[PDB]
Order: sequence, then C-alpha cells, then structure tokens
Amino acid sequence: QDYVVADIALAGWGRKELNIAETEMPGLVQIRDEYKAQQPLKGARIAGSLHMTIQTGVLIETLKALGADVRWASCNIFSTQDHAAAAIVEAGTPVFAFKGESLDEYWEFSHRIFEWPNGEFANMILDDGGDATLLLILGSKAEKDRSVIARPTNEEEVALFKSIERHLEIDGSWYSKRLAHIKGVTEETTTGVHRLYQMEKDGRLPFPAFNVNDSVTKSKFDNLYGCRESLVDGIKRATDVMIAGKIAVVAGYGDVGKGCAQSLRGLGATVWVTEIDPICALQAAMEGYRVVTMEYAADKADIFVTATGNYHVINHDHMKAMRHNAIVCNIGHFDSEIDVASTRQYQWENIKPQVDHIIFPDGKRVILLAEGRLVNLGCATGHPSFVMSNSFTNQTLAQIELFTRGGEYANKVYVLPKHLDEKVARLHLARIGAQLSELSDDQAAYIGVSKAGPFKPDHYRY
Amino acid sequence: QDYVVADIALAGWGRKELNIAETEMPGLVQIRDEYKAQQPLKGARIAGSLHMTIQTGVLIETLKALGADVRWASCNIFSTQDHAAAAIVEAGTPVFAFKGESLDEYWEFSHRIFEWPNGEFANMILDDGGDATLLLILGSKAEKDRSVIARPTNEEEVALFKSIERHLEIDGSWYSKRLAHIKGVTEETTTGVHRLYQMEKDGRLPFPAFNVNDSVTKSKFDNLYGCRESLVDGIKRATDVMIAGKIAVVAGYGDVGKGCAQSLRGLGATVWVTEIDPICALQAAMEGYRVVTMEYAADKADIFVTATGNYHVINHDHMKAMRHNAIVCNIGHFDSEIDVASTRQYQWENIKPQVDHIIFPDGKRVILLAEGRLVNLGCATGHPSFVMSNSFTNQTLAQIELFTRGGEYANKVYVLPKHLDEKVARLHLARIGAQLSELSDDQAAYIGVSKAGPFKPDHYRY
Amino acid sequence: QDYVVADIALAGWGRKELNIAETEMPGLVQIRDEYKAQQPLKGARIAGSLHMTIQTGVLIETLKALGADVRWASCNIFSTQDHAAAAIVEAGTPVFAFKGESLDEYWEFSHRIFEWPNGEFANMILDDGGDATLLLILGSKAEKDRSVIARPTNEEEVALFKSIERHLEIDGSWYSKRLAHIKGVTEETTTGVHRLYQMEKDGRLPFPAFNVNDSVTKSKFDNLYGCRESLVDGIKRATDVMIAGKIAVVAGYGDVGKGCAQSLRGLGATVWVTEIDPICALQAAMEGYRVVTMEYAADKADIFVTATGNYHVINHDHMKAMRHNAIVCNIGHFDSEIDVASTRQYQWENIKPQVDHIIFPDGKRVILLAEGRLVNLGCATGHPSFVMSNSFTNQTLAQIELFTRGGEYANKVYVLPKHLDEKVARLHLARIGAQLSELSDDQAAYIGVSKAGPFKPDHYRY
Amino acid sequence: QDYVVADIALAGWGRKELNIAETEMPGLVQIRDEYKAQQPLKGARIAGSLHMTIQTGVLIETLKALGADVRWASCNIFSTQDHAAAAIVEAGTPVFAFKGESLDEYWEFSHRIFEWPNGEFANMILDDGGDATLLLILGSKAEKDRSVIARPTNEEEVALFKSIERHLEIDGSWYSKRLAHIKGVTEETTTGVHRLYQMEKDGRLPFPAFNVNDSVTKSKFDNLYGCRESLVDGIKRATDVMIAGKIAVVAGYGDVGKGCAQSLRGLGATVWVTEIDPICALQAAMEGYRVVTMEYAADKADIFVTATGNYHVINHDHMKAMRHNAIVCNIGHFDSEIDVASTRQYQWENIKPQVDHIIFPDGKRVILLAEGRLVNLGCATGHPSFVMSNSFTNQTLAQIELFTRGGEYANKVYVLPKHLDEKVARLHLARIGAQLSELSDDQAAYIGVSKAGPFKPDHYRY
Ligand SMILES: NC(=O)c1ccc[n+]([C@@H]2O[C@H](COP(=O)([O-])OP(=O)(O)OC[C@H]3O[C@@H](n4cnc5c(N)ncnc54)[C@H](O)[C@@H]3O)[C@@H](O)[C@H]2O)c1
Ligand SMILES: NC(=O)c1ccc[n+]([C@@H]2O[C@H](COP(=O)([O-])OP(=O)(O)OC[C@H]3O[C@@H](n4cnc5c(N)ncnc54)[C@H](O)[C@@H]3O)[C@@H](O)[C@H]2O)c1
Ligand SMILES: NC(=O)c1ccc[n+]([C@@H]2O[C@H](COP(=O)([O-])OP(=O)(O)OC[C@H]3O[C@@H](n4cnc5c(N)ncnc54)[C@H](O)[C@@H]3O)[C@@H](O)[C@H]2O)c1
Ligand SMILES: NC(=O)c1ccc[n+]([C@@H]2O[C@H](COP(=O)([O-])OP(=O)(O)OC[C@H]3O[C@@H](n4cnc5c(N)ncnc54)[C@H](O)[C@@H]3O)[C@@H](O)[C@H]2O)c1
Repeated sequence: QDYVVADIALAGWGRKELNIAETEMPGLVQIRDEYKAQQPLKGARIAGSLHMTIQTGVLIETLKALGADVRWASCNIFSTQDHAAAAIVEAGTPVFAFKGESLDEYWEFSHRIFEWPNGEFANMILDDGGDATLLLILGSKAEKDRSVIARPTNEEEVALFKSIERHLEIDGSWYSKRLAHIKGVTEETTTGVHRLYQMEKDGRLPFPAFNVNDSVTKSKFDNLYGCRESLVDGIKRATDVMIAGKIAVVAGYGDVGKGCAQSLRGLGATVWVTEIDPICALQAAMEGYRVVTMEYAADKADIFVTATGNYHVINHDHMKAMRHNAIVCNIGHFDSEIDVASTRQYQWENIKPQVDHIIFPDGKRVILLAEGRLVNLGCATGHPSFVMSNSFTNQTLAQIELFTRGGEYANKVYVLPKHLDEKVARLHLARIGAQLSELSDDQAAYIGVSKAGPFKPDHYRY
Repeated sequence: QDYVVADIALAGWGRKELNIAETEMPGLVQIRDEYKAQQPLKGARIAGSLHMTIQTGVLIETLKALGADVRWASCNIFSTQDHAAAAIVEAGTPVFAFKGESLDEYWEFSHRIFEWPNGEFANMILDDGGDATLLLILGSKAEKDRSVIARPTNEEEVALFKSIERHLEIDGSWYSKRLAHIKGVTEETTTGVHRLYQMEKDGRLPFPAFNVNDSVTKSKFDNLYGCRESLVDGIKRATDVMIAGKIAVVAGYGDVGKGCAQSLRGLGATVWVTEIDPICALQAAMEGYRVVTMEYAADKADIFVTATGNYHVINHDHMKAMRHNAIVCNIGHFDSEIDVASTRQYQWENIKPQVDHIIFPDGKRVILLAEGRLVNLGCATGHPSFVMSNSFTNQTLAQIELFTRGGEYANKVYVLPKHLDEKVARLHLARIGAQLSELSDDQAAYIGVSKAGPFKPDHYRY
Repeated sequence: QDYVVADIALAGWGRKELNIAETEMPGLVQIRDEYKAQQPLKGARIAGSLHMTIQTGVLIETLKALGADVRWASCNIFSTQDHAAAAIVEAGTPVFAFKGESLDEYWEFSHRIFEWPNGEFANMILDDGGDATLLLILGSKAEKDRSVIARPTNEEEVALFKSIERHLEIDGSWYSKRLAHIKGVTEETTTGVHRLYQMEKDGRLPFPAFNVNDSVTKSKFDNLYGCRESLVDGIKRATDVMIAGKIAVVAGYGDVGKGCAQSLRGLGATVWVTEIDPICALQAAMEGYRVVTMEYAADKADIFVTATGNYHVINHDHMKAMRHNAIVCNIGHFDSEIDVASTRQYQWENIKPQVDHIIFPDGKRVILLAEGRLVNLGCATGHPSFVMSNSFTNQTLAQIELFTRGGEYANKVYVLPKHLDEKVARLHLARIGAQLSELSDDQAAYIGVSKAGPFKPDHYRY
Repeated sequence: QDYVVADIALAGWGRKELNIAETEMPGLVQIRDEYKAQQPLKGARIAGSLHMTIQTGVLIETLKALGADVRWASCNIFSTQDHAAAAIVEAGTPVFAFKGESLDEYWEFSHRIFEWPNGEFANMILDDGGDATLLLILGSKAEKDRSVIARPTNEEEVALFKSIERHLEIDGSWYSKRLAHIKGVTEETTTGVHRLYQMEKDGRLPFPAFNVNDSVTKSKFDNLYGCRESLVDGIKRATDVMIAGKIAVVAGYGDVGKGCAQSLRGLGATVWVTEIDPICALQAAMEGYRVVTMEYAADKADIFVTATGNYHVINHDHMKAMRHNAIVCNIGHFDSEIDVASTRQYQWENIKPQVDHIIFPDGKRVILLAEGRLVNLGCATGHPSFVMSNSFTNQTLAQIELFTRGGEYANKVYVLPKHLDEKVARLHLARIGAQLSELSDDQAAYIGVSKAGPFKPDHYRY
C-alpha cells in the first residue's frame, strides 16, 4: 500500500463531499476544463504538503486533470479529514495523512511524498508552511555536517532530526539528489514565505519560488472575506449569543479586522475598533466606527475579538475589568493575542468543548473561546470552499507557471505576476454571474494597458 | 415524585446553563428585583405549557421569585432540554417533560399540570400553542357530549381523546371543576391566539385572555430580530457555504422576511424578494432589493429561503428548474412552504443530519435543509436568549396583570396593554446600555401624553 | 381672467417641468391610463387647497384626465411655484396662487375656489391643512351668529374674519348653500385631520371625510423615505460638511428619526439617538445605534438633528455646552424643537441664507440651519416627486372613492381602506421594476384572504 | 500692488469663511501648532500654483505660520474664489488669481509667482497639475531652442508659448536663472506626477520631487471618501430625484467607483457595476453588487455614473437605448467618459444651468449633467474641507521634508515616505475623536516595527 490513511472505507463518503465542494470551487474546476487539451502538468511530479481536507482534495485532482502525478501529505498533524484522504487514495493518489498522527509519523510522511517509485523523483513542491522544503534543505546540510541535527531544542525537532538520521542511513546523500530535481516551489503562508526569503539571503535557494501569500486574490479571500464569513458563525456555535445591541470591540483594523467589523455591524452590533496604525484607525473612523483604547473598552464591551497579529493585546488587567460573561476570542495570530496564561491561576470551568468560564478573584466570570486560539477554526469550520478556491487556484497557476516557464525565472522568491492574480479572479466570475467587460483597442491605448491585462500598476492597492 | 423527567442527575449541568442564560435575559431578572417586595404572584397557581428549555427555566424561576406556585409541561414532544427540566425540578418545581416523549405521555403530562395537592386548583394558565387551554375546554364539553371526542382525524387527536376518555372514567366532571378555577390565560403563539378568538366568538371563553403574540416587543423579537440573528447560522452549520456574491431569494417580506433579507445582505449576498402584498413589495424596493417572481428566480438563485407562512411557495417545477446544488430552506411556517412531498418520487441521498440531496432524473441535485421544516430550529439552535427574554417578559407581565387586576377585564381576548408592552422594552435597556430620556411636564402636555406613557396611539405601527 | 397668478408668461417653463415630474410620479400617471375609459370624476367639481407646486400640478391634471372640473388655490402663501401655476392655468384650470401673496389674498383665493361660474357649485374638497374646509364651516356659523368672527386674536384671523364679512355682504347665506353641495372631503395633514375629528365630535361634519394622512403608503413616504432622501442634502447645501467620522445625534426614532439615522449611517457617521419611548429606543439599539440623553450628547456631537415633534428638545443649556461649529438643525415639527428664541440675546452673524452663526458669551459658535425651521424645506427643496406621488395618489383614490361611492359612507372621518392603500403601492411598482406575484386560490384560502386583497389585517404594522 | 485679484473688498467675507473652514481642516491647524516653535519653513520661498479657494487659503496660511514666504496663483482659470484670494492678499500674501481670468492672464500669473522682490528667488514649488513646473522647464529649454515653443497644438499652448516668447525678450535666461534656485517640487495630481516621471526618465529633473498623489491618505480621501461624500449631492442639486428603488449603474470599481457604489446603496438604490478588471469585479461581487455590461445596463438603469477614467464608456448607442429621462453623469475623468459630442446632432433643451435634455428622434429624452464634465464640481461644490485637509496636509509635510532634508534625496520622484503618510492620518484623529493606541517595546519587536512607525511594509495595500 503506497499510502497511509485512517480507513480506506471512508472513501465513498469523501467522494460525495468532493462532489459537493467542486461546485463551490469554480476556479479549480474551470482550470480543469480550460487546460484539458494542453495538459500543462504532464511530466510534473508534485510533492504536496498541505492540510489534507476535502477542499485540498479538489486541488489534488485538478493537478491530476492537468497531467500531474502527485504524492501528498498534510502540513498539520490534526487538520486531515480522513474521508477526504480515503477518497483521494481510492482515486489513485498516494496520501500519507491521518488526523491525530504523531510527530514521528508527520516527518516520515513528509519523506514519503519525496520517495517516488521506479527510480523517479519529485520535480515540484507545493507547500503550505514550508516543512516539505525545510526537510530537503536541512537534510542536504546534515549530509555535509551532521551537527545541524545534533542538538534538538523542542519536540518537533527531536522527531525531525531523528527522521533525517534514519534516511541518511538508507542513502548518505538522500536529500541533495532529490533537491537537485526540484524545478520550483510554490508557497502560500507567511511563515513559509519568510523561510524562503531567508534561504535566498543565505544563497541556499536552488530554484525559483512563488510567494502566493501576497497575491491580491489570495490575501483578500484568506484575510478579509474568509474571516468576515466565519467570525460570527464561531461565536454563535459556541455561545448562541444575540449580536444586535452589543458593543463588540475589534482589536486591529487590517484585513482580518476590517472583515470582522463589517460582519458584526451587519447584525446590529455597535462596533468599536482599536489600532496602533493611524491610517487604519482613520479608515475605521470613516466607516463610522469608534476608535478606542483597550483600556477604555475593557469594562464596557460585551464581545472582544483580537485581529492584530500581535502579543497580549488583551491582557490580564483588561479581563479583570471585564463585564460578567463578556465573550473573549481571537481570530488573529494562532496564539498569544490574549494573555490566557495569566488567567490559568484562576478557577476555570468548562462549559463545553472550546468554551470555558474563567472565574476571577471576585467571582466575575469571562467566557473564553478556543482557549484563545483561532475561533473560526476551533468553534466553526474555517474558511468556506469558495475562499479556499481562490487560494488553491493561485497555487495551481503558480505550479503551471514554474513547471512550464520556470526557466524564465531566477533562483529567487517572486510574488505571483499580476496577470495570473487577475486570472485567478476571472476564473471565479462565471460562478457568481459577474459579466466582465472588454476594452476596445482605443480604450486600452487611452489608459495605457494591454487588452489582456495586466490592468493596474504594481503599486495599485485595490 | 411529583415530576416526570428524563434524568434528575442532569440538574447540575442545567443549573450552570441557567446561570449563564440569566445574564442574557435581563427583562426576567430585572422583573425579579423590581417586584420582589410586592410578591404580586403570591396566591397564584400557574399551570404552564411551554417548551421546557433553559430559557423557559429562567421564566419559571421568575414566576416563583414573584410568589407563584407552579407546575410545568412542555408544549412539544421533542423541544425539552432534559438538563433544564432536571434543574427546575431539583429547585422545587414539578415538571412533566422529557425529550422524545410520546403523544400519550404528552397529553397525560398536560393533565398533571392541572392536578394540584392539598385540594388546591390551578387558577392561571401560561400557554404556548393553546394545548393546556384546549384540554380543559374540550374535556369540559366532552363531559356532557362524548361526540366531540369521538371522531379523531389525527394521531394527536387519537392521543388527546383517549386521555380525556380515561380521565372522564375517574371523574365525570374532571375538567369542569378545574376550568371554573381559572382566572386567566396568557398565550404567545399565532395558533393559540386564533383558538382563543374562536372561543370568544362562540361565547366559550369563561375568563380574560391576554394575546401576547401581537405585542410590539414580542412580535419584533420573535419574528424580525430572532430570524435575522439565526438564518445564516443555520445555513452555515448545515453547508458552511460562502454567502458573499450569491443570489439569495427570500419569499415573503413580512417581519421574518425583512430580517432574513437584512442578514443576507449584511454578508454581501445579492438579495431578491418575492411578495404578493404590494405594500411589502414597495418596502423591499425602497431598501434596494429587486422584487421578483419565484418563476423568474427558480433557475437563477443560489439560496432559497421561504418566509411566507403560505403553501407551496416553492413547488416541484421550481426545484426542477434549480441550479445544481442550490440550497433550499424554510424559516416560515412549520411545514408545507416547500413541496417536499413532490420530490419523494426521486432518489434522495443524505449528506448529514438535516441536510439532504434531492437527485433529479437529469442528475441535477438540490440541497434541502431540515426536510423543509424550520432551518433555524433544525440546523441551528433557535432564537437567542435575549429574544426569548422579550417573549417571556411579555408572559410575565401578562400574568401579573391578569392575576392582580383581572376583575377589570371581561371574558375576552385582550392584546397586552401598550404600557406593559413599553415596560417590556424598558426592562431590556439597561443591559444594552441604552439611556432612556424623560419628558418634562410641558413636553408631555405638548404632545398629549402622560410622562409615564403610553407614548403612542393604539394604531401606531413603529 | 378666471385666475390670479404671478405671470402667465412662465407657462412654457412650467410645462417643461411638469413633463419631467410625470416620469417620477408613476402612481398619478398610471391612474390616468387605468381610469381613462371610465372617467370616474366626470361630474366632479373639485375645490383644491394644496401647495401650488409642479408636483401638485401633476395631481391637478390627473384629476382632469379622470373627468373632473377643478379650481385651485395654495394652502400656503409662500409655497407656490409661479411657473407651475402659470402652466396649469394655460392648460385650462383656474388657479388663485402666487408666491408671496398676502393673508388677505390668501383668504380671497380660498373663496374663489368655491365660486363656480354659471350657477354651479363645488361638490368635492381636496384639502391640505383644512383651511378650505374651515372657511365653509366657520362662514356657515357666522351666517347664524356673527359673534364667531367678532374678536380676532391674530393676523391670520383678522384677514379670515374680514373676508367672511365681505362675502356675507354679497350673500347672507354664501357659505351654507355651498357647504350643502360638498359630497366629500379628502385631507392629508395631521392638523387638517385633527380639525375634521373635532367637527365630527361637535356634530358639525355634514359629509364623509377621508383621513389620508394615516395610510401606510402616505405615512411611510412622507415621514420615513422622504426625510431619508433629504436630510443630508439640506445639511450639505448649507454647510458642505463631511459627514463620515462625525458623531451625529438624532432626537427621536419614530418614522422621521428612523430615516435620518439611516441616511447618516449610510455615509459613515457615528449615529446616536435620543428617545423617551422605550420601544423606539430598543428599535434604535437593535440597529447598532447608541441611545443617549441630549445632556450626554450636547458637548460631544458634531451634528444635531431634531425629529421629535416636541418642544425644546434642544435647549439653551445644550447649545451652550456644544462644540465650536456644531451644526444644529430640525426636520421635525415646523418650529420650537430647538429653543432658538433663547439664543436671540446673543450675537448672531449670517453666513448665508438659512445659515447663521450664534456666538455665545464665551466666543464659542454654533451653526444653526433655517433658523430652527425645517432643514429639508429651508436648505433643500423638500420631498422628491416619487414621494409626493405616493401622497397624491392617495388623495386621488380617496377623491374617486368618495365621489363615486360616498353614499356608502357615514358623515364621519375614515382612514383610507386598506385595499386602496395597497392599490397606491401597486401603482408605483412598474416604475421601479418590481414584479408582484399572485396568490393561487388554494394559497388565498390557506392564509385567509382574497386574491385581490386586502392582504393583511387592520392591526398589521408592516 | 503686488497682486492681481477680482476685488480686494471681498476680503472680510473671505476671512469669515476661512475661519469656518479651519475647524474642518484639523491637519493643517494642528501642523501650525506643532511646528510653531521650530519654524521649519523659515527661509523657504514657495511658488504655489493651486486652485485659489478658501481651503487653499488655509494651506497658504499654514505655510506662512511655519515661516514660509509665499506667492500664489491658481492652477485653473475658473476655480478661484475671489473672496478667498482677497482675504489671503489682505493678510499679506501676493496672489495672482481671479475667477474667469483668460489663458493669457493665467500664464502671466504663473510667471508672477516666480518674480520675487529684493533680488530673491523662489526655492520651492507647490504644484497642482504641474503648470508651474512646466513653465520653468519648458521655458529653460526654449532659451537654447526656440523650436520647442514653435508649434502650438492648442489654445493653451498658444497662450503658454506667447508668454515664454514675451519673457525671453526681457531676459534670454529668465527661466534658467530661476530654475537653478528650486530645491524641490511637491505635486498632488495624476497629470502633474506623470509629467515629473517623464522628466525623470529623460534626465530633465534637476531637483527632488515628491509625488503626493499616491500617498494612501491623499488617494483615499481624494478618490474614495471625497466622491462618496459628494456624488448624490450633485445629482440631487441637479435633479432632486428619488434615489431609493432606482437602478444605478457605476462604470468602474476603482477608488472613485467604490465610493459611488457605496453612497448610492446607502440610499436604497439597486447598484450595478461595470468593470474590465476581474479583480475589481470580484471585489464588487463580494459586496453584493451585480457586475454587468454597459450594453446590458443601457436600457434598464435609471442612473448612469461613469468613474472609469476611460474613453466613451457611455456611447451614442447606449444613450439611444436609454430609458426616457434616465440621468447620465460623470465623476471620473474631466471629460470624454461620455460621448457627448455624438449627441450634438440632436436637439438639446436646457433644463437649468448644468442640466440638459437631449432629445432623440423618437422623442425619448436623456438628462445629462454638467455636459458630461464632473458632476461633483459642476452640480455641487467639490470635495469637503476635511478631505482637502488630507491632500493639503500631505503637501505641507512634503514641503517641510524637501526643504529641511532635501539633501538626503536624489533628483528623482519620490512618493511621500510612509511615516509622513501616517502622520497625515494621525493629525486628523483628534478632530474625529479617534484614540490611537501605542505599541509597547515587546509588541513593536514582536511584529518587527518601531513604536514610532512606519507600521506597514511598503507594499501594504490597506
Ligand atoms: N483566523 C484566521 O483564520 C486567519 C486568517 C488569515 C490571517 N490571520 C491572521 O490574523 C492576523 C492579522 O492579519 P491581517 O492580515 O489582518 O494583518 P494586518 O497586518 O493587515 O493587520 C493587523 C492590524 O493590527 C494592528 N495592530 C498591531 N498591534 C496592535 C495593537 N497592539 N493594538 C491594536 N492594533 C494593533 C496593525 O496596525 C494592523 O493594522 C495575522 O496574524 C494573520 O496571520 C488569521
Ligand atoms: N422560523 C421561525 O422561528 C419563526 C419565527 C416567527 C415566525 N415564523 C413564521 O414565519 C411565517 C411568516 O411570519 P411573519 O411574521 O413574517 O408573517 P407576515 O404575515 O408578517 O409576513 C408574511 C409575508 O408573506 C407574504 N406572502 C404570503 N404568501 C406569499 C406568496 N405566495 N408569495 C410571496 N409572498 C407571500 C405576505 O404578503 C407577507 O407580507 C409565519 O408562518 C410565522 O409563524 C417563524
Ligand atoms: N421635515 C419634514 O418635511 C416632515 C415630514 C413629515 C413629518 N414631519 C414631522 O416630524 C415630526 C416627527 O414625525 P414622526 O412621524 O417621526 O413622528 P413620531 O411620533 O412617529 O416620532 C416622534 C418620536 O419622537 C419621540 N420623542 C418625543 N419627545 C421626545 C423627546 N423629548 N426626546 C426624544 N424623543 C422624543 C417619540 O417617542 C417618538 O418616537 C412630526 O412633527 C411630523 O409632523 C416632518
Ligand atoms: N470627480 C472627481 O472629483 C475625481 C476625484 C478623484 C479622481 N477622479 C478621477 O476618476 C477617475 C477614476 O479614478 P480612480 O481613482 O477610481 O481610478 P482607478 O484606476 O482606481 O479606477 C478606475 C477603474 O475603471 C476601470 N475601467 C477602465 N476602463 C473601463 C471600462 N471601459 N469599463 C469599465 N471599467 C473600466 C478600471 O478597471 C478601474 O479599476 C480618474 O480619471 C480620476 O482622475 C475624479
């Protein structure tokens, strides 16, 4: 069995949910129809490391419909949907992923996506978080200098370092010969992208890399629209609270905060915003939101939402000043936006999964969601498929561009070209009934663009 | 054991949830504090027939805190929350309710709320749907005319009639004796209020009844704000679908439909509305919604919501014209807004509990929610506590008024007096931080009102 | 010349503006087309007393297209548009109206609409404010008892009383014989309607009267939609102020205040509301508005809008606490919502017409619009034609109903029947592209209405 | 008299309006207070060419309060407010501007800002549209090559070239001598910035230039918020039309179109959008607007707004398909968004100033605003002061930076540094009551920024 999944019997269920997801992921489905004849990924052998969910499944089969051969693993030990994995295997793709897998299994499975049968090699990486890429790069270094895997600080490292030693025993140059076949990497997260920029700095980047995280279509959907669609859903599943008439404070008015504010206001909450950036604060104010400090908000608001990407924006003294049964949640950085640690010295009482009462020295209670982790993933189900369709359609056009024209690119990190970012948007228009107009020749000349785009300058903010 | 519940062990859990709910139900709690000293319900013996949930538990303990003696049953066989029932019993109230009870047990439990110890009788009814009222009125007539309980249309009538026949054997004047002791009824639903108006018309109403359904505070919260708060919640739990960019059609632009349109629009849907009432249609047009026909919408919309209270507003031929994986749901009348029965001829495939695929001959599928029953109750959790607080504060003030001043009233159906309706609203203001202003003497005279209210004429529409 | 206008030469201009207004008044234009064949007003001789504007002109010619003969005057000395009057005369209708006419001329012109040539008599009154109706009723009394015009308090009375004495000299029973021919009155304002209710009380109402002021379509358009369309326009014409980011306080959250709040929020103002009615306050709160006292708002808000219909809701001490260059206006009762009188002791400095600086003892200035009169009429141009189309379409269907079936009605004040209120709405649907649906027989029975309406019970609030 | 204005008598009026405007322009006023002591512009001699309005007067006196010596002209022959010019002259600034001046007078006035007394020279240019900059650059080249001012395309060039030829006769090196003294230019318009980038490309830029057009604060206020605030204002002054229930189409969904759509929707219009950019189109779809074609909209919409910056986006055949009395206007490029010229073949009829009927052969009419020029400027009063405060605070900070630190800059076009852009926003917060928060040291390090800013990376889109 060239796969490791929870239970292949879950395949039929997975296929039914794939069939449903496809309708909500028109960008991916339309790429299949458009590039059918050309088979642009014929000859591509893609190693993929990305949350093994139903939506990722639609991406896998798009890559296959375009001609790719694919091996897949999850980028997280808990994010796999076992029935999705099952259905993808049943359809003929090696998957090494199950929910609740150990760290040892995680790093093993990250090797498996790079062990192709019949003397073959992966020639593309599709990554989320950069673990797959990190494995080849660090393993290659360990070949020359074992010391780099000699002193593991944490738990993830013990498992990573150990897995590398195990493969160096199979083949003393296990990693470098595999790295030599990679034609391109496409990466979609902030952390993965930071890692690539550092490799480039260190002269350690041996192929072109596409930063897809910073495209307009990916960032708007992943940040603004995705969280707008999901904040209130998580709050309601957890608490069933009435939103109308409540004071809700959103910390941060970037893309995530903008979406949060908009959804809360759409239900009749009074929305306050906190900010450290005066441009963002002024944007919030021009939408009729009151811009306040968290000190001011702390004893007044009913609902607190953190969207700053920063550290301890809701702190011990804020919570201490809070109203009884104030609801506190986080939709920003995966942790530490709220100082949950500083409340651990007080009585807690579980209300239900991902919902807890914290009881302060005076008997005043606060309701905390997902233990200060991401409310949209802990109390709801994360981004809807249409949102993920925009992210994954980016990843797909990036794979096509590097596999197909990667020789035109240096061994550097590149943001997706505007014309492909525009194409991502265009691929989603028919689903939602939007009719795109066309410039005439005179009009294209008049505003100084090609009829085919790109339509805006690189500095354009949308 | 003067109670029948699922499991008395659930009491501690129920008490924890009651403690949470109280903070979201300020009308009930503030009533407890305001009327504490007066104990206006001392000497009241209330037979209640109302969904035995955590929220109803808060109402029950409010009635008790005001001096009432109380016995309770559910008005529905499936709506009971067993931990709620348990906590209320443990706190000293007879309850006759558990989730999933039978129709035989249902009607028996309806008798038990009228069986008081120490030779005492119920003197007040707090009703939802009118079953408690019906039992006594039908049963009383059946004492002198067994023909009324002779021809059961219906599985519910079969159970009802049996229980009457069974009690007639114990005492030929079981109902009669009890009916004569009722000083008043308070009723909060359309169905219950229709039954009362019909009794009044027939001269069969032997006590004053308060119609609390048609109060402004009750109708607004129960119809408009409640459904606004919970429509999308149900759709998202069921489907996790992206709302932005979708065409959603709402059939009906009354209170319910107004709330629906408003929540869908708040998330970036294009909202279309159908209507038969030109006034309601013009209202919709003035908020920027296109007013369309269901025939026009059938093959164009992505989301269908029925809010008409009418019959087969989505029919077989509409569903057949629908777009593949269109979502169809009902938030209006309990059933028959959608012609679900006409699709039973087709293969169905369950997606998950309360979510079904209907497969048409050409392979096109429709996603139907809650089998065409109520999506906010089937796929979500129903109205939030603050909403129910408005309905139940209406019931409480109605009980106080009829118990303490019923002599002032005739044997008719009255809508809650405007000043009590205003009181319901007022009791909810402190929670949401709304500061009410006071008229001066000059100002009250200038507009022709008392400083204490009521503030509007009886025909005022708000 | 059976007319008195400013200048008949203005007719061509007026006709051009009539032709423009008709497109925006589909209710009136559609009545013409629908009732063409029937000529329901053939035999009607309508005396009309209503602001002689372009929009009223479209009403006059609708009445004529339906078969009426008409004589017209203004209900206000300043509201006439001279080119409208000119165009209506040129088309063959006697008009007695010009802007800036004296009180003597006003009362003379009110007689002229009741002096028909060739021994004829008016048999219908179309009134706004009840002056026309008052003339006949009071004149009739003076015939029997001169004392009722013996002691005039004010300026309007001196002119009224004098005009009556003058006509009693022509014909000692000038009024009563004219009153005897009136088959019906239709009245559209609050004041006019109060006067009718008082006549009825006093047994002094000799014909049926329609209160059109309280119809749903007239009240929603005249109160809510009209002021929503126009508040910000008046503020901007006067001040050119940026609305976004300002705190704007609306006193009152009835129909006018509701519209005001909604328009201000639509431009990104932070909107606060004050209220004395807790139901209205709770409505405001459920839309996310903060409900505050004027004492709280006075030193904080940038923009103050009064919509209460009450007395001195913005008072001396409020203005004294105001921020420098706060803008103060009134869209409610025609005066005394603001205590402008109490500021008259302080320096004023005109900024431009209808805009004044008030300079307080400490040098802090406030900007007052229209001297505390109606901002939408003083700084903008009042209600748009579509709004007036709803009012006047009411007046027209009321005229048709009383002329045509007035024998079915007692000599009482009646609100317009719901089926005619619905018809008003329906007549406006085609213009705005709204497609009204139709009940089937089964559906009409199911919800208990006729297919033709009315569709809602009398107590329905919309 | 070192000035040329319409009437110095208008000065007191102008001063009154300047005093009002100041309260709505907190960025300029707060700059005066903050930099008072430092007098950073002491030694600066600023030649300004910018619309001589009341708002520009506030900018001028801010520059003076900071130590600058200043001479001023308008950048447009018709934009001058004569009372503003007068007040600024009376307060001691040479101004060369009056409303309705000729092109000959225009260019002469442009020379006068460069003629300083006591043998001194301008050392800074504050420009709008780039005419002041062009004069010196073109004129300098013309000294050594008279061919550049030999072939005038254009009535404006005829005037420009004459004035250069006239000054060349007085001094063959008139421009040269002056050009060499310029330390910097600040430019705020698209046209001016394009000219600067073209000079830079040709190596013809002898000093650092700040592009203030593309700052976030300038572009947002000038493009989005400014047009949002004033679109409907213009339409209503022109037509007094009802907006609710109308279909309004906005061509373009960039900054301007985004603001338009938002204001129209806020009043209950159904808003459709056209676009050629799929990203912008998806943005519109995500806010619930239908994205349509102008061909589809042509015969359906009631209101047409062009915001594309493109050429003939409304053409002859669109207008011919339009609904009778459709309103057509342009808020985008100064002209040629609508093919007005193609309708000159038809009879026109003026409705009023800036409002015209275009009469088609079949008698169908279209209402065109401002003859297809800018409706916010033609039918209203342009941007409000708070908006202009953001543009002019940008200019002020740009002047301070180039004057005090220009040595740090090369002879290129720079966009305003992000930290100054942030400063513009910050300076506007106190007015609107927005409370900015401060990062702690730990928080600044955690997200990788200085506590003082800048807070975002250069590619951040807001
Ligand atoms: N929950 C999710 O599923 C999800 C999805 C996408 C992104 N994110 C995360 O959300 C976070 C924010 O994302 P974004 O795209 O909005 O980033 P952003 O940088 O665009 O916006 C963050 C905002 O927070 C403000 N801020 C920083 N510190 C603050 C403080 N101490 N107080 C008040 N405001 C402060 C900044 O000025 C900034 O405008 C990131 O960590 C991102 O990774 C989460
Ligand atoms: N889901 C819930 O939890 C919940 C809560 C409250 C009320 N309701 C129910 O929702 C239904 C509607 O309630 P409401 O308060 O909005 O009633 P309503 O009478 O105020 O509104 C119903 C609207 O539907 C329109 N309508 C009737 N038949 C139609 C048809 N064939 N096509 C288009 N429109 C049609 C009517 O003209 C009307 O204006 C009722 O059955 C009510 O009991 C449900
Ligand atoms: N400006 C116009 O062109 C125009 C058009 C229509 C109506 N009106 C007038 O506007 C006024 C209001 O009309 P409406 O239809 O909204 O009336 P309404 O009675 O429906 O609403 C008035 C509201 O003001 C509140 N109120 C009374 N005194 C108050 C106080 N002291 N402080 C705060 N709130 C207070 C009341 O509770 C009420 O809800 C009336 O005088 C009406 O004639 C003006
Ligand atoms: N009226 C004013 O006072 C004022 C103020 C600021 C800017 N503007 C002007 O408005 C215009 C637009 O400004 P912006 O900042 O929105 O520019 P922008 O580039 O941000 O937006 C223009 C939009 O129009 C779209 N477009 C181009 N041709 C089109 C076509 N044929 N059909 C449909 N869409 C088309 C583009 O795709 C684009 O996204 C510019 O000319 C600008 O100078 C006017």
